[PDB]
Amino acid sequence: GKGGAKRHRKVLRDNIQGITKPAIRRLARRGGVKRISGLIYEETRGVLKVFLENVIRDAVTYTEHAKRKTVTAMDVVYALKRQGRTLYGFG
Amino acid sequence: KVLRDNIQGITKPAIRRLARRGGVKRISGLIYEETRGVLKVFLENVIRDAVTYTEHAKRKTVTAMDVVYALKRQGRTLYGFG
Amino acid sequence: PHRYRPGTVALREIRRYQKSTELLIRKLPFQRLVREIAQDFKTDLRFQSSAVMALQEACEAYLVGLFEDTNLCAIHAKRVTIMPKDIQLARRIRGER
Amino acid sequence: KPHRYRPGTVALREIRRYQKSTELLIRKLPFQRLVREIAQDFKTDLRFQSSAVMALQEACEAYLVGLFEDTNLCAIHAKRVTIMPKDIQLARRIRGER
Amino acid sequence: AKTRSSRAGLQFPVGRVHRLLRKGNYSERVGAGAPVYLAAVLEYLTAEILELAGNAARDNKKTRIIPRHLQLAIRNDEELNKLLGRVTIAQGGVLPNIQAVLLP
Amino acid sequence: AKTRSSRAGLQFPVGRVHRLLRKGNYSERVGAGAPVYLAAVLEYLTAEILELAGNAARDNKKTRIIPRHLQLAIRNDEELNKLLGRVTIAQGGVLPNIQAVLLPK
Amino acid sequence: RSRKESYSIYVYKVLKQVHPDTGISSKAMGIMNSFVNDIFERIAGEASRLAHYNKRSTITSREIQTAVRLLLPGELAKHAVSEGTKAVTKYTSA
Amino acid sequence: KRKRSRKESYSIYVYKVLKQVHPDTGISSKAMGIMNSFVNDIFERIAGEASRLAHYNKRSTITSREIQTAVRLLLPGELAKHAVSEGTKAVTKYTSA
Amino acid sequence: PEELRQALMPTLEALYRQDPESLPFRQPVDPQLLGIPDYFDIVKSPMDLSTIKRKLDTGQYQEPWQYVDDIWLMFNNAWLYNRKTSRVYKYCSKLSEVFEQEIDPVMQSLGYCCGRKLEFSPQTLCCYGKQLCTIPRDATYYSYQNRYHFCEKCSKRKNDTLDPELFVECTECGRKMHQICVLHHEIIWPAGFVCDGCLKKSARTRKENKFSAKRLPSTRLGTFLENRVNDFLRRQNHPESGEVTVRVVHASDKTVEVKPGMKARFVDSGEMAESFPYRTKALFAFEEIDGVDLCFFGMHVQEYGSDCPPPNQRRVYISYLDSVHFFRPKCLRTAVYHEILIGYLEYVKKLGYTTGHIWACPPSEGDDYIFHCHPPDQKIPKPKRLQEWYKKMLDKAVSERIVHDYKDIFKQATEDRLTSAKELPYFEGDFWPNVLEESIKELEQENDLSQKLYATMEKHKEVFFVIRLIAGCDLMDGRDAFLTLARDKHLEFSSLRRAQWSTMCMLVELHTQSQD
DNA sequence: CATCAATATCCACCTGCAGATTCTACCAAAAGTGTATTTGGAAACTGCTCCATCAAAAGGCATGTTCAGCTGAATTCAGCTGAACATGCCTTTTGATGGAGCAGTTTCCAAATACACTTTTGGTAGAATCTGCAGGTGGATATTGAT
DNA sequence: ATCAATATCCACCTGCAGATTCTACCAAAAGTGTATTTGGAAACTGCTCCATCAAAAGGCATGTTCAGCTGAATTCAGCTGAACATGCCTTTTGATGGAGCAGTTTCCAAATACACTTTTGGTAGAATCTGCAGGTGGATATTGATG
Repeated sequence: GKGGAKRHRKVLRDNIQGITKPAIRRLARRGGVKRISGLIYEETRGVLKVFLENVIRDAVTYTEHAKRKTVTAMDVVYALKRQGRTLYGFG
Repeated sequence: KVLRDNIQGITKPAIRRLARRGGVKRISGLIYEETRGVLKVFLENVIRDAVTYTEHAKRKTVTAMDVVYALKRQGRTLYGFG
Repeated sequence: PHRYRPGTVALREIRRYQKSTELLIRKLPFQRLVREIAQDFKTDLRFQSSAVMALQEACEAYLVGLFEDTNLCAIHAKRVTIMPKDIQLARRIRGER
Repeated sequence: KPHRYRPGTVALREIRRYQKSTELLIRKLPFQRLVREIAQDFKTDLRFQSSAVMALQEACEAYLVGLFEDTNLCAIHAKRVTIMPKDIQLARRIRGER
Repeated sequence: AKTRSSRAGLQFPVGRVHRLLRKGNYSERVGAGAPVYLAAVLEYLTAEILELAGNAARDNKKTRIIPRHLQLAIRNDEELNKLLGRVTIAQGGVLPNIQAVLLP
Repeated sequence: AKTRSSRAGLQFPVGRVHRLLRKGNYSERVGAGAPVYLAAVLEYLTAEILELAGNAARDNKKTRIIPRHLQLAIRNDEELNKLLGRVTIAQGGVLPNIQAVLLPK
Repeated sequence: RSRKESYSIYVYKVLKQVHPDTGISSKAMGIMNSFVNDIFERIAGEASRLAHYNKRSTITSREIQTAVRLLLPGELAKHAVSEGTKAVTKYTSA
Repeated sequence: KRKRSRKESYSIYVYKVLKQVHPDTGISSKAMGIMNSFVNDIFERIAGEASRLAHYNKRSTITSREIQTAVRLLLPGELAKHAVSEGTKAVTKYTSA
Repeated sequence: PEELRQALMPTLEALYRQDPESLPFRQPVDPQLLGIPDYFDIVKSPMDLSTIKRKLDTGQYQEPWQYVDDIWLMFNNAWLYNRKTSRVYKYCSKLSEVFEQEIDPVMQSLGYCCGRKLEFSPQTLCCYGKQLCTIPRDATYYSYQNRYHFCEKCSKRKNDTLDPELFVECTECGRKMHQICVLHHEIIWPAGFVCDGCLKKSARTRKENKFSAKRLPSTRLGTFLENRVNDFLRRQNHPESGEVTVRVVHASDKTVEVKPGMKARFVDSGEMAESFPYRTKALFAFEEIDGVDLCFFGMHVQEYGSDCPPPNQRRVYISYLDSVHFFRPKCLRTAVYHEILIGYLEYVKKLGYTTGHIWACPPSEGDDYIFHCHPPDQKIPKPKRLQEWYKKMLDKAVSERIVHDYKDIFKQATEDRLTSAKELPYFEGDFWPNVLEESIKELEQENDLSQKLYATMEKHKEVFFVIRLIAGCDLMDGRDAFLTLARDKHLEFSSLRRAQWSTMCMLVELHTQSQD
């Protein structure tokens, strides 16, 4: 194998913390937020996770019906449409 | 008869009682007018669809069926009327 | 003269109107308002009694939900009195406006 | 005395910069790892399309921007300029998902 | 001479829901087990809501189920409330719920 | 001889809309003028949204419509904003707005 | 007079199976009928949509099971799926 | 082999619509996809509303009147009125064509 | 041994100063340290650049080709032991490129041609049991005594090997010199091989090569082609252009037999002849580059005389054609091809031939018509551009009033009031007889033949070209023998030196076959 | 409150690049017209249920007034925790590359219609009996404000 | 700490609109045995594209400091809460001409269902074109800081 270059990158389990501080700050700024409390970040991470539990569950349930285990962008388009959050550009 | 100006018929103690159902203790003076206005807006939203349903059905009277269908298509599903 | 503290009667009314389910707004003024709005939209219309009851119940439900949102916003602002600003805040967040 | 802008000028400057721009703000790989682990939480050995990850990213940032706008309005309503957990909790409760 | 409703053993009519599916023109073909599954799901939901309403009436010392009992049953169940989040129950009212701050 | 769209003075294909209505299982029967009316409505909506997008692009000193221009066109019109209040535009962003309280002095 | 279908007797039978000694008000039965009707409508519509995306022109048990999983959350969804599976296997076993 | 994938889109039609409106303006691939998705979504919504209206009124045929009613129901006021007028003119001149 | 060291430190220090590319090769490969215990299982020669330095300092290399072989063996080991996606593979590729750039001037400074390790392309074998099939490349194959080969459907190993180039030892200085680079043949110079440096040291010159295309037997067609090409080159007056010699090396009389289906349908009725006699001719164009004859174009044609039964009377058909993009200059190569084909069309029309047929069938990928092992950088023309090139050929031909007009085969058949397949020309190896037999078979499972012929002609009307000229050696018997000889003798045309070596090899073979 | 000055940013501009635009030819997929068949909602008439209107005795919140205690708003000041910055560093993206799945293709057997018979049965007209909480009566019992 | 005035929960009796229990129908369902059709069960496969590894850099995690953001304590004009007098606007009972809703008949323009010739659009490869992202040289407020 060789290579002589590797890294543990022990962030796989806690990928919820993988959403960086500047990323959350930029998302808050795009919403017009001027000042951010210190406890906002983990709560927004949890909200993002909850949104994932809402959307990807429907996407996966759609995926298995087509005798497939590869999620398609059309499936998540339908998942967002059925929740009142229809997304354009991926039709 | 084209009757007009019954918005005062939305009784102020009636609004107070409705807010009592909403768990509110204290009500300011302008809350009654604001609730009357938002109720009027909701009435505009619902009666428009109800009258459109009545017109499409060749009818001259408004039935509860069209009202509940309009409310349910408006995201305000109502039961008790089929 | 016996007088209750300002608030005790409010709690009593809140409990009474949360325990009950009978419609609170008067029937005749609401029916007249519905008639006036229909006339403003399209003349010579008729309304069934069941349609009026459904409209009334839906209106009470929507206003009760709005009152919940307004009360929660007022408590959020360290206040017990509801003001119109809470109402437009709730309506803007709900997306109706 | 090094130059130092007070909080509020450069803050609004970057707010305007991010509001006039449309590029993605969430990095691709960490969000992809999060979405993959959440997917395998329901069914193991799943596969993802790039366009699917793009759609997830767009939906997530759009929803988060909407939520942050709601929190900003809530904070301004409470005579404040900083969003705090009570603001977002109230916004989520009155939105209807909670 | 055995009807399909008795064969399935379910209270909900399989043939009637099959006819309703046919009439709505959801698709040009409808499977044989589709009305059975719809009847089973609807009967399960009805049984759950009815037993919850009966229990709520029992706490209310009432042997007749009323729409107030329906509201008590639906709004006290988290997932059932989520299912009927945008649905209003006629003559149901609201649950008794007041914040601790409002209490003196 | 002449296509239905050309006969009705429309750009969108009438027969294609008729076929989509047929295979979409909306109703057992579909009329001849229903696809024409629907194509006309879609044509009006498309013309309005594209002209608004072009106005936004020429305001932004750009000659090609981008999703940002589409967001500017859709959201700046409160009527279309009400039409698409529950739809998010990909790569569209948000309108530049600053709260009065957050403004300096 | 036009026939007006209602699920009154089936709801009454379910009650007698669950609560033999409990009464029903007329308003409550209408609410039950409306709930059954709109739940059935939602399930059938979303199942038809799902068949439409996958280019399926037949409504089978899989689509409606997926619809139940999508609409009903958690325990009710799993219970409905289990009862539907046993019902369909009993139907195909007879 | 006959392995040529085929997919439906309104790209050429919206392109000709643009040249009918803005001859000197182009469309990007992302913008084209957004427009196609918007057209598909609005078509699905309006057609489903028309089908719902026809089913409610025990109507097995889809005509222009129910589509106009659906447009009035869901499309916004000025937009709905203009779309109704243009559709009426189009169908009227198609009838005489 | 100090001279070889003084020559070899520069290239190796140039390799060393490439950091961090050369870092992994500075130390011996340690399996336990690097966690690769399977290194010794695959690699049989564990040694490194430090060992090369030690051997160079101690004078272990008697001559630099040993060092070149060692460094190329290390490159091959690094390439085989690691996948091309790995860092070590790309570092080894970079070091190999640097070594190739650096060694050539240094290696030439000692009097050698170059310091490159050159290996031939894999040699596709041929089957023996079936006597018609071949051994596929990059696939499992069977061998026995290294002489008999069998395929899957006719020792189990996979055919992925590279054949290194041969070496010739100098008679005077004793150096090992490549056969290809200086183009040395034992038959041409039986006295021995002398390097250029030794010849220049003694003011001597290499013996004149009489195994050349210019000394081949002369033919009227070849002479006409060569003088026309020379006149065209003189008119162009290109400084890079040289002298072109065209010789016809094959000319024999053959007969083509009617296929069984056509024989049963028409020949048995007394309407068509049993066979059509014809004369086949093969000619090649040779050019002098750097004083070396090089083959760059070739042709295979069938000529039907007046004695041939109709409808093949006065018809010529191009069975195959090939070209190599090594003609100088590059721009005038296409023009020279124009002149060669126009010269051929003028010669056949002067003889008396009235009709010409061209099949525009580009070679498939991995397939060669005449010249085996086409260069990798030579793009295979597409059918559309080939048809455009043929149209330009026809336009240039009519511009000189040599060809009256040109039409497609469908248009020619329409003008020739064709009503049956009998009127079409019958050529050996042509696609038309095969498709006619296929149509006959299809009718067997099911004017029908005429309808199928018309449909096929309209489908492939742009492929076949019909030219109206008049209006109003067993080694070259076919293209199979030459290709087989080139494959067996590794006569590749993938490079200028390899093409020149193959040209001399085929010239020597023809000269030896001439004398019996 | 007027201006020395570093810096993010807009236009004046430009030159290089991936994508949108232009063109010719191919070919399978729509598509209008014609012919024959089927149908379902508009007109035409008519029975009837419940919408709107009228009328009067009556009451319980509707309307208005009066007294006042908390309460949001205003003010002031203090602990402090995020914002902006400089620094060290580090995780990401794209390019390149093996095979894991996704439809295209071909067979064809289990499964869903059409419709002709044959049969259970759900509102529902019709009337007599059981049933459970609306309403009223009375006195036990927490609740609360300030005696 | 105790006490008097109120609203709350509750036991109990009674008239009655509504929930529940009998009898017969019948047509809209509901059930069942062939002829037919067809979305789909199932296997081998060409073709996409999905998982994985190495370097560049566009960024990300950490320590510092501070005047503003937020939070705690105090007071007040008033207004909405609580109480009460007056009453009037809505309730319910009962009846009614009739506009309007819906049951039944007929059938002709509209839609269905192929067959077919007509045309029409999405894709693959060619090669010219072009709107747009950076960045270097100005250069333009602007805000923090100096005065």
